[PDB]
Amino acid sequence: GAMNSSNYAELFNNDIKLFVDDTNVYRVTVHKTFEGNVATKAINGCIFTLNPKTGHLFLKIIHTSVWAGQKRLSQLAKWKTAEEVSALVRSLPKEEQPKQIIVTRKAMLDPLEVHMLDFPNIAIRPTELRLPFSAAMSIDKLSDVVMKATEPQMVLFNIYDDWLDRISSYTAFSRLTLLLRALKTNEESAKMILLSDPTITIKSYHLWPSFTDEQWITIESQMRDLILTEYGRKYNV
Amino acid sequence: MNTVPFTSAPIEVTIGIDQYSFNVKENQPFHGIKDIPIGHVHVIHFQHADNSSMRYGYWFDCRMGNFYIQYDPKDGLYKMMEERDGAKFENIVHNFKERQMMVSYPKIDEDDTWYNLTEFVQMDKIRKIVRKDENQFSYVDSSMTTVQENELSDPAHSLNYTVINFKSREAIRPGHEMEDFLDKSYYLNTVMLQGIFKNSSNYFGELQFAFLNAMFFGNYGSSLQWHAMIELICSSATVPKHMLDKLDEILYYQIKTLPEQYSDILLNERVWNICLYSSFQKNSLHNTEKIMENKYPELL
Repeated sequence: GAMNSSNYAELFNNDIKLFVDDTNVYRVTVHKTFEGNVATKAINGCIFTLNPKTGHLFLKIIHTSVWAGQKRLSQLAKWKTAEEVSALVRSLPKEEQPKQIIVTRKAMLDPLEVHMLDFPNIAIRPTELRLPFSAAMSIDKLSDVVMKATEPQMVLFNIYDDWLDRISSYTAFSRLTLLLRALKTNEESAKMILLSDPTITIKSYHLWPSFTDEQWITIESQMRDLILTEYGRKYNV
Repeated sequence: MNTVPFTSAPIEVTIGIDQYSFNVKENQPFHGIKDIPIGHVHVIHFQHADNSSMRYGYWFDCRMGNFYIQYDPKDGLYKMMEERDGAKFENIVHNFKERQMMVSYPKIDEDDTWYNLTEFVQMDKIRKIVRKDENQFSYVDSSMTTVQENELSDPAHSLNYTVINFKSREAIRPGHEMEDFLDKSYYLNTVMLQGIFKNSSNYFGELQFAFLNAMFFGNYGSSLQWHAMIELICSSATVPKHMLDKLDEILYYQIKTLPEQYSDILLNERVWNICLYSSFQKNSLHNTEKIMENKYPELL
């Protein structure tokens, strides 16, 4: 059944699993027309498919051409997501195929179950966790490859950089979710915290800065403070 | 007009014959049911006064043989049996009629209720859903499970309704996943009507049989089957116009007949709300929508 606080360590066991987030698949700017009506313009999107144990991120870029001449795009976006995840699973060798796919939004369950009928042994699960994967487009290198795409494209990343050399998957996932939670709550503040000290750089093959163990503790402290402040403000507590 | 004699009534029981029912007392001189309309399938059903659990009964057609009921004190139930000796049977029935020990099938002349509930139901189709080929009649009860229920355990005593599953390879063509899931016309028209049922009459026949088993025996798997067959039609954008017109009539008489007090366990809120208000056919079932809105507005 559903993934929650109670069955959290299952994410870091040796059963292959993927999180799928569809929140950045269909993206629009809303604008006024000459006649003063409102219209949308689609912009490039992405499926965020993540192995939480390894950090492997399968970023399927969704080019605006896929929406051309289609109706009910928010509904189509769920089915396109399920079609692309299904095509990804079929592209992987049998020993690399996931035993579970966890969708971050319940509306993905039926589209994914129907696209994966060929894989009756792959469990399709919801989660009660409120995961901040919508903030993936606040990671500058991910945002850049999506916005420059001129055609459909799959790009592979490790969202943990080299952290797994020093920390466990559990700890790597906790750092990732804290960084994304910060970026989602106050993007400008979060990005100031990450880049303020120009001596710490982002390696060409990495997404995040090259912090020491000590500098990560300070960074992680600054992100928790950012999140609690914004909470007090949101709620006047 | 045909007769189903009873050897005796040793135990106190509520006897149903189609939509009618009679209380019989322990050792009441009751010898059966006469004036049964020829031309239709019938069901004769039982609920013991001492165990209101296990409704059970027998689907039959008097054109297919001479049937009687006899209590079996070992198995503790009223059993249907065939009498092969035509003369012994006419002789038994004539005696019981002369002594007026039989209830009369109480049809009102104006009243087409039973025809309207059984229009497409044929004994030969009932005998394929309820497999017991040595009898010409079919036993059903409250507890019998469906082939589909057994997949999710004794196959001899199962209801072999056609398996409908909206999230199955049968229902969904590779490469038309979204199309076939949101518009079930492919599944209804090609797989089910052309492929399995052969025509809409057999489809309606199973639907009507599933409803009647749900209503008369509170058979939960039959209720699931009735709703699945409704939802497959209402979830198809493309349905022959005669099928929609006939489905509206079928469902109208089913909703009309359903006991008011059983609406809560026999009607699935999600299916009815979807079929009348969201589905492709939301504007195609005028009679059914009007009777549902006036009789069960709570459900909606």
